[PDB]
Amino acid sequence: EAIVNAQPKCNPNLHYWTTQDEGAAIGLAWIPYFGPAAEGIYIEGLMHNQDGLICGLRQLANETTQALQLFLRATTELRTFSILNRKAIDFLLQRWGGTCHILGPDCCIEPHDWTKNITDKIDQIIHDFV
Amino acid sequence: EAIVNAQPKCNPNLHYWTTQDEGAAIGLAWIPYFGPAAEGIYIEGLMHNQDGLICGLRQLANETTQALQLFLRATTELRTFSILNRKAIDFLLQRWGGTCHILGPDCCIEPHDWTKNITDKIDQIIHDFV
Amino acid sequence: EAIVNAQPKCNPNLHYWTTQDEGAAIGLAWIPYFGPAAEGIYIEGLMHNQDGLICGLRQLANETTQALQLFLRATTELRTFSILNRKAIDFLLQRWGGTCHILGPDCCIEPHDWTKNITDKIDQIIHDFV
Amino acid sequence: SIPLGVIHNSALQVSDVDKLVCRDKLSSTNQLRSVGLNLEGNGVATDVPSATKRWGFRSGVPPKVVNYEAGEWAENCYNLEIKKPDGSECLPAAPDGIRGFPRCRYVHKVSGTGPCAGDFAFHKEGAFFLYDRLASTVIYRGTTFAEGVVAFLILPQAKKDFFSSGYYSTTIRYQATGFGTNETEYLFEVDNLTYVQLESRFTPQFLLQLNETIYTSGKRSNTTGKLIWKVNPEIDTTEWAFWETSEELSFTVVXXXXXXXXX
Amino acid sequence: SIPLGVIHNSALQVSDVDKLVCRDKLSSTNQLRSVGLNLEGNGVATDVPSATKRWGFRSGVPPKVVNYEAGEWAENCYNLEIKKPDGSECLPAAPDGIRGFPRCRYVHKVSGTGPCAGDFAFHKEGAFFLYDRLASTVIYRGTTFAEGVVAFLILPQAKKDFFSSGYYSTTIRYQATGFGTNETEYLFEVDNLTYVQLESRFTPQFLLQLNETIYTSGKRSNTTGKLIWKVNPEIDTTEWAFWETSEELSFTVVXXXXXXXXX
Amino acid sequence: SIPLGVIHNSALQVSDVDKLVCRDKLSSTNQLRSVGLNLEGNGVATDVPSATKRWGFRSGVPPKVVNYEAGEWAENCYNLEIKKPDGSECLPAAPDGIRGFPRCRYVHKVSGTGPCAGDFAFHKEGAFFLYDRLASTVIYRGTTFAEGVVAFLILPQAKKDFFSSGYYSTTIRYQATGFGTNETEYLFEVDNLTYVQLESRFTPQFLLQLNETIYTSGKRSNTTGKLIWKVNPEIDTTEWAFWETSEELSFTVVXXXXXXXXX
Ligand SMILES: *[C@@H]1O[C@H](CO)[C@@H](O[C@@H]2O[C@H](CO)[C@@H](O[C@@H]3O[C@H](CO[C@H]4O[C@H](CO)[C@@H](O)[C@H](O)[C@@H]4O)[C@@H](O)[C@H](O[C@H]4O[C@H](CO)[C@@H](O)[C@H](O)[C@@H]4O)[C@@H]3O)[C@H](O)[C@H]2NC(C)=O)[C@H](O)[C@H]1NC(C)=O
Ligand SMILES: *[C@@H]1O[C@H](CO)[C@@H](O[C@@H]2O[C@H](CO)[C@@H](O[C@@H]3O[C@H](CO[C@H]4O[C@H](CO)[C@@H](O)[C@H](O)[C@@H]4O)[C@@H](O)[C@H](O[C@H]4O[C@H](CO)[C@@H](O)[C@H](O)[C@@H]4O)[C@@H]3O)[C@H](O)[C@H]2NC(C)=O)[C@H](O)[C@H]1NC(C)=O
Ligand SMILES: *[C@@H]1O[C@H](CO)[C@@H](O[C@@H]2O[C@H](CO)[C@@H](O[C@@H]3O[C@H](CO[C@H]4O[C@H](CO)[C@@H](O)[C@H](O)[C@@H]4O)[C@@H](O)[C@H](O[C@H]4O[C@H](CO)[C@@H](O)[C@H](O)[C@@H]4O)[C@@H]3O)[C@H](O)[C@H]2NC(C)=O)[C@H](O)[C@H]1NC(C)=O
Ligand SMILES: *[C@@H]1O[C@H](CO)[C@@H](O)[C@H](O)[C@H]1NC(C)=O
Ligand SMILES: *[C@@H]1O[C@H](CO)[C@@H](O)[C@H](O)[C@H]1NC(C)=O
Ligand SMILES: *[C@@H]1O[C@H](CO)[C@@H](O)[C@H](O)[C@H]1NC(C)=O
Ligand SMILES: *[C@@H]1O[C@H](CO)[C@@H](O)[C@H](O)[C@H]1NC(C)=O
Ligand SMILES: *[C@@H]1O[C@H](CO)[C@@H](O)[C@H](O)[C@H]1NC(C)=O
Ligand SMILES: *[C@@H]1O[C@H](CO)[C@@H](O)[C@H](O)[C@H]1NC(C)=O
Ligand SMILES: *[C@@H]1O[C@H](CO)[C@@H](O)[C@H](O)[C@H]1NC(C)=O
Ligand SMILES: *[C@@H]1O[C@H](CO)[C@@H](O)[C@H](O)[C@H]1NC(C)=O
Ligand SMILES: *[C@@H]1O[C@H](CO)[C@@H](O)[C@H](O)[C@H]1NC(C)=O
Ligand SMILES: *[C@@H]1O[C@H](CO)[C@@H](O)[C@H](O)[C@H]1NC(C)=O
Ligand SMILES: *[C@@H]1O[C@H](CO)[C@@H](O)[C@H](O)[C@H]1NC(C)=O
Ligand SMILES: *[C@@H]1O[C@H](CO)[C@@H](O)[C@H](O)[C@H]1NC(C)=O
Ligand SMILES: *[C@@H]1O[C@H](CO)[C@@H](O)[C@H](O)[C@H]1NC(C)=O
Ligand SMILES: *[C@@H]1O[C@H](CO)[C@@H](O)[C@H](O)[C@H]1NC(C)=O
Ligand SMILES: *[C@@H]1O[C@H](CO)[C@@H](O)[C@H](O)[C@H]1NC(C)=O
Repeated sequence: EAIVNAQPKCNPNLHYWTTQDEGAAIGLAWIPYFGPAAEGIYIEGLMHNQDGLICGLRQLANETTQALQLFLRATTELRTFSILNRKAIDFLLQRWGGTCHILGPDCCIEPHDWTKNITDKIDQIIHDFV
Repeated sequence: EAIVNAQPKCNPNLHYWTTQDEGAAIGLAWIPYFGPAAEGIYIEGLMHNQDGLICGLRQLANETTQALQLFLRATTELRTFSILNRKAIDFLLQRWGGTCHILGPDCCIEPHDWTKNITDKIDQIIHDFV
Repeated sequence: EAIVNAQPKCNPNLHYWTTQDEGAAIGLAWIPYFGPAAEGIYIEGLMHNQDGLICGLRQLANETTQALQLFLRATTELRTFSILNRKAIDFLLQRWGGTCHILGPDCCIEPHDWTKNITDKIDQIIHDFV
Repeated sequence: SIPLGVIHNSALQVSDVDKLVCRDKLSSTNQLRSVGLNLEGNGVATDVPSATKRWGFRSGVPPKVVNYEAGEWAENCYNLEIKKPDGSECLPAAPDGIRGFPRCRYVHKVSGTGPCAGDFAFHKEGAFFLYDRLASTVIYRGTTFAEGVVAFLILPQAKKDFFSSGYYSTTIRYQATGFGTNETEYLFEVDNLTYVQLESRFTPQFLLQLNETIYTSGKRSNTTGKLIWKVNPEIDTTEWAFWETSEELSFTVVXXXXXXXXX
Repeated sequence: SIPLGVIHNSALQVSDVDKLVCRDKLSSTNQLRSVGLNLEGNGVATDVPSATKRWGFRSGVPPKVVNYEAGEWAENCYNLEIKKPDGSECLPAAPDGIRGFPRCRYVHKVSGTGPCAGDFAFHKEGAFFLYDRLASTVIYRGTTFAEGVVAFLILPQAKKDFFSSGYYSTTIRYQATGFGTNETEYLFEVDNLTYVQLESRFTPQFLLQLNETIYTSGKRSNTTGKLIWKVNPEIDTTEWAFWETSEELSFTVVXXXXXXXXX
Repeated sequence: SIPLGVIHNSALQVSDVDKLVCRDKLSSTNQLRSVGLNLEGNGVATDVPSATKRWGFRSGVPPKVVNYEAGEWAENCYNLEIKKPDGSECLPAAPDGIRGFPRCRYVHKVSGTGPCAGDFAFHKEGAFFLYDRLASTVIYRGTTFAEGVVAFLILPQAKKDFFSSGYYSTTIRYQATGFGTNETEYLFEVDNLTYVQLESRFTPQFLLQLNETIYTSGKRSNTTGKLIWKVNPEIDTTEWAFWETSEELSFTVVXXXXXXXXX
């Protein structure tokens, strides 16, 4: 589906916060004892609405809610951390979960350069037929 | 291994309950505030013993217990939710964890249609040899 | 990177303990009620410094600490059990996350025996040209 | 390894970890299922005296919990409120997010006392206590469970008939002394002062019929003290499993009050 | 299925689960992102009277929590200390490791009473309460949150401009009666004995200016009792969203003390 | 990225995340291992006075826990029962399912007091406190730990010699004042009224020999009050690491009672 923003308004800029999951640490600052408190672990930045992605993203989050809420109703985990890992596994199973039939629409194997290896090799014996 | 039911009895029908992990929600029923309580999230159905699968499944659950209990003894997680995701990863690593050698018994790549692309192409230059 | 042990000392032998995640159980010992208490689930062994692996491993654990601590600062899980499963997923996505272009340096498909199937088949029609 | 069920040649088998079948297809984590199956379904005795002998107390073993996604409707579930003679609790409170087994025809609710010589109550045969989509190695206090075991399956993506009248549940109350021992005694509760001495041979349907007969015949206690009825062996009761299967009772009275119910 | 955002043809779309695009590349779990977006950003009314009407109490539904990795700086966050008239707590304490939303310009801190007819407080529109990288279906006591929703994305490995002046936060205190009902009443707190009767039309900037005017003009309570100022409708206040947008006030006094602030 | 150890050319190396080696084979999650290694094994001082200076109290940093599957048998582990002078606990109780480190030759059990100026006790060098297959950033009360660090490996499927006399453990008790400061003082406990003033140079083997000498020579307190022995510097004691390595003591006595043990 395409994303159609159907909200009353859209803030087209996203002033975000996140964590630096792999910071280039400065001396001993990586050691919990010396490092920042809970409030000082965040980095910030600003994204603008290039390609309408901010307005799309607001709408996407909105539309995600029903399926997410139904997923959370059905789980017995109190805190769910595994949604993105499960997406990654499903990405892989979609492509590599069965036998990969080359030239099929569901096999992501490209033999174009592999043709050029053997189509260059047509003349390896048909041209050299002395 | 084959599954041999070695129980004193077998109930050949399975009146089951489960959750609808992705329900086709009816208006606002997906919203936790408006939706059902804990007791009202279940769906039910009835499976019969076609192919002896119910009696097999009872025996399978029985035989699974030892390995499952030994797995739970060895884990430090209080609640284990990751067994099926780990199976999926192992399914993928079994097939795609190394270099896939085509025509080998451990590579699940089918080039049969890929032969028909190049075996049709024998006559692309040997038949057209004017 | 290579591992260079830069510690004041190295104990070159590793007297280890671990759990038997899949024990070949002895009668009823797998049943929690009859089995060992928490203190009796361990197996032990001794590894020596063949290939300098013990001294390397001590240094590796040391060097791992910064990135691990930065990872733990950024997570909101109280107890992290998913690092090795995430490594496995990333192993798979590195190789199979896109289209596999055969003969490329990032595609782990070996068609060497597949050449021998079709290079043996050069003479299937060029030699039999009666 | 933990076994994984797969269907080949119209038959369920354990997946062989040594072999690799390239024709097996796992195109989604939805094809993977965990299922709870009830010990009931294998023909085990479900009466309270037989059921409780399969459970026992033990210290030194930490409890463990594993989820399962789908389960079986139970005829018989259990819910235990056991104390030591000194009034302290034998069983721990249900952890956060562990609710009772969701489909029970009869909930056998047992209250009483025992020595409880161990920190947790486990299944002596290595089975699990099945709760709401969580299976535990131990019994939690006041929380309805079914005895069961868990299977794991790869479903074939074709076969859609694999986990997609109302639901009625009845509580049967019991009092117990010497719980978890050889000399355990059970009483079926008609009201707070009227009881029946429990035998292994009494089915839920017999217990409910007996209680309704006692109420309508007017054989409840009409006194401050405790009235315990007994049923001598020539009384008929419903060995068949649950899925394949009046004005004739004469009552006579022998602080306290014991009595006999004849036919 | 839970939707997954992907960029194709210079545009964000939901990923189609039926189709398989082999040109889509996921070379690492780092390309997968969960993001919290604030309801603020969709133009919803953020004043305390409007905001609190979106929340309601309900029993029988277990709470649920899901993590998210990156969020949006909020103008408006909320922090609730609500009791029943009998003094008991309406909201549960924050579970271990659930801290407040990390970037709020204004924290609207509400204390007071209501009937609280339900075990947990949920969002009536199905949104989440966003805390520090954990989104919950319910409100925790004394813990700052933003109202929001979560998206999941596959980022293209090329576009690096996707989640990589200081941070200042101001607490605005309110007292409430009849919280979570139709006849809810709010007071903005100047000090412990000086209040202003709250209207939906009052912005945070107006509230802070009004409070600073009251302090400097010297219109706080100089008495043991409670002074409640009122603002009749001809007073100007700042319908525009936050991202796109003195000596003139005359005060007059009418146990207790009510009063009017004119222009 | 978190480093991952791999064996190439008969040598352990960190896996390069930029490169892709197609000859590397990961055919199962069993080939992935997390391992806890003890700081002991790198030659750090293990005496209680040296060890405790590596730990310190800090507020504002939430604790974090990570599992590890296999560990090393420790010579030296520690178990802390520290209170403030007002009697309140300095360290939190062990969370559910966090048990002590499973293999310790000597458990150095320290009881006493300090200012404890922070909510949790962390390792000043960024190491972990290793418990039973769980590594924590913080010290839990009364729970035996080893100081250590964690590695992650891809094992080659060929090399089976990689994590597949009895086990004896001895508790050495200490009393402490000014714990976690510059002016910390330690006493080794012989019995509840007989102590020895602790030095950094005392090994576990010396402490146990000294205690056994005190008992057999009969130099324990035979009085209601406290007897503190001292060992002046000319007494020999066992700088070598643990893995590579009588009737001569004369005692003389100087409310309370101080004294000297000569040679
Ligand atoms: C998977 O499915 C199988 C098959 O159904 C189950 O097998 C059962 O395994 C348990 C063991 O855990 C068996 O229980 C034991 O039975 C012994 C024999 O019982 C018979 O003995 C008398 C006299 O011969 C017979 O007349 C009568 O038929 C009895 O049934 C008992 O000796 C055992 O009790 C003694 O030892 C136990 C120790 O566990 C003590 O606790 C007792 O106090 C007592 O001293 C015990 O009861 C059971 O019989 C097996 N069933 C069958 C049909 O073979 C598995 O349990 C099942 N797995 C799971 C996880 O559910
Ligand atoms: C994703 O984005 C969409 C679009 O922005 C949001 O859509 C909103 O959905 C909610 C429903 O959950 C709507 O709320 C309801 O609005 C109804 C209509 O309100 C208008 O009614 C009067 C009279 O006609 C108008 O003058 C005025 O414009 C009002 O706005 C109300 O009738 C509802 O209230 C009644 O029912 C609810 C039951 O939920 C009761 O609790 C109330 O007490 C009352 O009886 C209700 O307020 C909302 O209007 C929708 N907005 C838009 C712009 O369409 C989604 O909510 C959003 N998803 C998430 C998860 O955030
Ligand atoms: C991985 O392995 C490496 C190598 O073994 C370890 O490196 C150690 O890193 C720590 C820092 O965290 C070092 O500790 C610091 O040492 C400084 C120097 O100590 C020497 O100083 C005197 C005077 O010159 C010498 O005579 C003597 O040899 C001392 O050893 C000290 O100055 C530091 O103390 C001061 O700062 C700290 C701040 O952290 C304060 O807390 C103190 O109160 C004090 O003011 C500090 O002790 C250590 O020396 C390094 N060792 C080596 C061999 O180089 C890593 O720690 C290890 N990683 C992990 C996670 O275990
Ligand atoms: C593929 O290409 C190279 C030249 O790039 C050629 O020399 C080689 O023979 C080809 N491979 C095979 C297996 O023939
Ligand atoms: C494969 O088949 C098509 C016809 O279906 C043919 O036209 C094409 O040339 C073949 N591919 C290559 C690379 O030659
Ligand atoms: C590949 O090899 C076999 C002999 O091992 C040969 O008979 C067969 O024809 C070859 N495959 C194809 C598709 O031609
Ligand atoms: C309990 O069981 C029987 C009574 O049925 C009794 O004879 C036996 O001695 C008791 N068992 C033990 C271990 O004391
Ligand atoms: C029976 O006793 C219980 C408490 O033990 C009580 O809750 C219940 O109301 C009583 N019922 C009657 C009918 O007295
Ligand atoms: C006992 O019978 C009475 C009379 O109808 C009924 O109210 C009560 O529920 C019965 N008890 C049970 C356990 O069904
Ligand atoms: C009162 O109880 C007695 C037994 O103690 C019983 O026989 C009698 O039927 C009861 N009374 C009535 C009116 O039913
Ligand atoms: C609450 O809302 C209005 C007052 O604004 C009132 O007329 C109505 O009766 C009340 N609602 C209910 C359900 O009692
Ligand atoms: C206002 O009251 C609160 C307690 O309700 C108290 O903590 C605070 O110190 C008081 N402030 C003043 C200025 O009296
Ligand atoms: C109210 O104004 C006073 C006077 O400057 C100030 O100290 C106080 O912080 C103000 N209140 C708020 C909520 O900003
Ligand atoms: C004292 O309070 C009154 C209102 O009750 C107000 O008019 C007056 O300005 C205050 N006193 C001073 C000195 O400001
Ligand atoms: C503690 O350490 C030394 C005593 O060894 C002392 O001289 C110093 O002043 C103290 N440190 C601080 C920070 O007060
Ligand atoms: C020593 O004191 C502790 C309590 O501080 C006590 O548990 C222990 O029994 C005492 N031992 C002796 C021998 O007095
Ligand atoms: C101290 O020596 C006595 C005498 O044999 C012994 O009982 C005790 O365990 C010793 N203490 C330690 C810590 O080993
Ligand atoms: C009693 O204690 C004293 C030291 O106070 C010691 O010299 C003496 O040996 C002890 N008595 C005996 C009989 O050992």
